[PDB]
Amino acid sequence: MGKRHRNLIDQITTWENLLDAYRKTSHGKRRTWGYLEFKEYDLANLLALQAELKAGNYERGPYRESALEFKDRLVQHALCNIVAPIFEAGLLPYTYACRPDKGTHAGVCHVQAELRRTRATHFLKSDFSKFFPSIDRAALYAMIDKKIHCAATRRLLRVVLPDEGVGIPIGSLTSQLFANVYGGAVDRLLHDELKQRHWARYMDDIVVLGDDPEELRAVFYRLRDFASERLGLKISHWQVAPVSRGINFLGYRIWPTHKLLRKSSVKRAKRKVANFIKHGEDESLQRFLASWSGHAQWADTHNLFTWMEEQYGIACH
Amino acid sequence: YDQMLIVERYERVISYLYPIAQSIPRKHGVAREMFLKCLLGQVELFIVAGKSNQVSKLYAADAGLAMLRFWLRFLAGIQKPHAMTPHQVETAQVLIAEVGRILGSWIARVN
Amino acid sequence: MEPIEEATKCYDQMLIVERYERVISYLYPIAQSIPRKHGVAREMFLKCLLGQVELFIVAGKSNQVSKLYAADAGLAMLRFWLRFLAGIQKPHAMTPHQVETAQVLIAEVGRILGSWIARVNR
Amino acid sequence: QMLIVERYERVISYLYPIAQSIPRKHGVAREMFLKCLLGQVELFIVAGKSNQVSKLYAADAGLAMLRFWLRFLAGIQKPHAMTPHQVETAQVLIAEVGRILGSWIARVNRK
Amino acid sequence: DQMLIVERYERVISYLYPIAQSIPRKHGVAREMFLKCLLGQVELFIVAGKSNQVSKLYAADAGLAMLRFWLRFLAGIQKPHAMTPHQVETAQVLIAEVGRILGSWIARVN
Amino acid sequence: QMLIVERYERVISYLYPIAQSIPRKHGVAREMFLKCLLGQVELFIVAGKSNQVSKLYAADAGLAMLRFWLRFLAGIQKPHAMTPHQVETAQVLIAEVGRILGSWIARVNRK
RNA sequence: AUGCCCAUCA
RNA sequence: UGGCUCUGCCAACGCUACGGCUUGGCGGGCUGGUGGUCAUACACGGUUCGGCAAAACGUCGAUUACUGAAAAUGGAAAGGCGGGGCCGACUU
Repeated sequence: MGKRHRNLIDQITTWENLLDAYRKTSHGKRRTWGYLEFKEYDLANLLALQAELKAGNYERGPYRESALEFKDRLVQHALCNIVAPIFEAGLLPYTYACRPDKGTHAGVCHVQAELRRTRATHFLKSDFSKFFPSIDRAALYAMIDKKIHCAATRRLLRVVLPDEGVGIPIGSLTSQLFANVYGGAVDRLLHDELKQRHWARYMDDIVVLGDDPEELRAVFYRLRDFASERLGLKISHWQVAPVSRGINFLGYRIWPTHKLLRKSSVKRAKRKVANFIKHGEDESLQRFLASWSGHAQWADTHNLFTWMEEQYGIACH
Repeated sequence: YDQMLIVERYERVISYLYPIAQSIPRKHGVAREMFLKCLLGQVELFIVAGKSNQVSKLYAADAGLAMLRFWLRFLAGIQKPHAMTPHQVETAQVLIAEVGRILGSWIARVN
Repeated sequence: MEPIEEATKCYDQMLIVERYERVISYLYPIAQSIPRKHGVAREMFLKCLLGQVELFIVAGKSNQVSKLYAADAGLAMLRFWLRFLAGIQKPHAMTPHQVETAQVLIAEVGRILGSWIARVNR
Repeated sequence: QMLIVERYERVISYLYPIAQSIPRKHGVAREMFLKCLLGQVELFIVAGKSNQVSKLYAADAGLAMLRFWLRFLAGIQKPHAMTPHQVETAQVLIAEVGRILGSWIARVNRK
Repeated sequence: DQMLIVERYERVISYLYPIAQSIPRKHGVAREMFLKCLLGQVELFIVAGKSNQVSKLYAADAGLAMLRFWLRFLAGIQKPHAMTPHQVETAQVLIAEVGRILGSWIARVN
Repeated sequence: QMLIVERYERVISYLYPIAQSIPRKHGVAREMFLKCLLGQVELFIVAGKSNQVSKLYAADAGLAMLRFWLRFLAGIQKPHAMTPHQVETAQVLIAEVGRILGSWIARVNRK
């Protein structure tokens, strides 16, 4: 209702929403123990869930490690059907992560496009050290809270994601959203403060085309000082090169002209994982996974981590 | 108790579902006759179960309840004309779930 | 909340019933398109089609391998019934495309049944 | 056997007229009730021949299901087909064949 | 042997099937069940003869006994009259003949 | 031996057209004949998933019952009877399946 | 978020 | 869904407890979208070019004023700031 939004738990628990949440949570999880044990009495289950949420007695079943039980991924989907579009609407257009009709491509296309027009002569690329494991979960809930205003959605948000820690249990539906919202704070220190207008952020990676490589370096210093003091995230890699390095954005190397993609330790990792599975070595795979989850937490391996969790069930996070 | 309890709770399933299962059109006639044989013939499955004190008979009572839940799913699908509206599936699933609870307690009591 | 737990839960029966439901959801519509005459063939096909779910389900709860083979016999019979309504039903019942579609859908359930038979056999 | 069937003849001779009152609406329940009613004779007979108590308990299950059918036809069937009186008198007849079945169960499980 | 009983039971069927098709639709379930007992006992005999467990030779006897029940039931079923007592008497003679053969066969196996 | 089914499927292909010909008048005979004809495939299938001779004899019993059905449907009265030709020209088909069944029974019996 | 293939609907 | 424990008429495979029934005709009655699978083409992607930025959208003002003890699952706005929006051109 303009800021406000002070009655979301009424719409989160509308039956017709939990059925959408149900159909969304079951998309392709239709061969998981979770769906198949829930599917049995699905609509009697959604009637004990609706009425657990409609009361304020929902309590998240444990994060299996960070996957969730079907009941929970449905609660997360039922949140992130009412709560996501009141956050993903404040997300500045140039945020290209986990929002419909933006994404991998519309970002790389925006960048290439904004590279052709404006004829950028430089660019700042940055990246957040260990982003999800460093999101404040506290100054997050000062953004999940200048927007939710409903004292029951807020308590469901705080069950699905406690207000006490520094680790967004990475890779939920509630966590993709709240990480975009979170990294939307640096978008509103680029676009609002700092007034830079040729950028793209995809979750933790942030391209900032300039013309003055010295301005980009300023922008970066201002971005780091902000994100260190206000969000609590450091910058893993950065550079101020011309568009001759080709912005290494989102798997591509994006010149104004061409747009070479890139190679894939992915393949090494996929093969490593697949081997580990069909070697009975699914316990050193957790060590490897934890390792590659560090080499790829700078990267944007959410989809890939979901994908590898779906091939089997081994929780990457 | 037990067998008496199960079936007075299952009579509510029948009392809800038999009207639904008599509304299924003749077109969906084989499904209906088989659904009615699953619904009204589950009483015999319970009856046999509480006449043996053997858990395999109470597991085939669970199989019958599971098949009945299949029939709900299925009859909510049958796009042809139709039959069970999703609300009826929801309500019946609640009823069958109550029978499920009692069957579970009974399975446990035997265990 | 913790979803309503049925007893004797066999992932394999749940998965296989869920996948067999796609067979039913495909073949049942074209079992109901078989004309007036060829009604007995239809009723027998429908009782084989819709009745294989019970075979799987009882196999899942009463953990006894005989019931898993009875489920295979019912599917093998469903594969026969495909052949039957394909050609022998003289006014065309199933188009050759529909047999190809359903045969794969049945085969996915076939694989799951085979894996389940195997995991029990060990 | 011979005496159980002759006493169940009376159940049928009482209940079969009752099952033919069930209207067109519930014609599909009737067929199932008649197959339970008239088909319990085969259950008795097959146990009379092969005296394995397995066949004898299936006869008991059928009598128990017939008792369920009384409850169902009296009430759950919406134009409560069997009047409470008719259920009462039928249950007397079924009780007589119940007694004989019980004595027969007992005579078989003497040891 | 199965061939003899079945050929003699074919005479039961050939007598009773016309009669069991005349049973009014009012008693239509009873009719379809009687017909399925009548044609259907052939399978009981046939299974008994193409195998041997003696339980199959008792299930054939049970079916003959059930067929005898059906006769007595259909005789005096209600107001839409079915099998008249004469028809029951005639049929009982034929069923008795196949009963005798079944008994001798049960005995020769025993 | 799965040429059994694919030889039997020409019995079906011959007999099903003339089994759907049997008029309503002979509806119970038809339903039972069709369940004998089209349901013999399940008898063979079960036999081939086990190779137990009991299931092989049950397949033989079904072929024998199918032979009965031919002779029964012959003398079923009216211009609605399986013509004598068809009885003979299906007995030939069933005999071919009979031969293979016999060889299969023998293959199993002399392991 | 991506396509391929597939199903149905128009 | 070749139905009906459903009737009327009218015939007969028939059967009759002689009324009928059955069985046959013969009428009426009741009867692109969506899902789902699966894991430097040196030329431009409508990734084009201008104008606009009123509106609506986003954000901030703001869970603020205001109302009502109290915001209590009431509640702005001027304004600023965006372009995500708009309007054409040309192409799609």
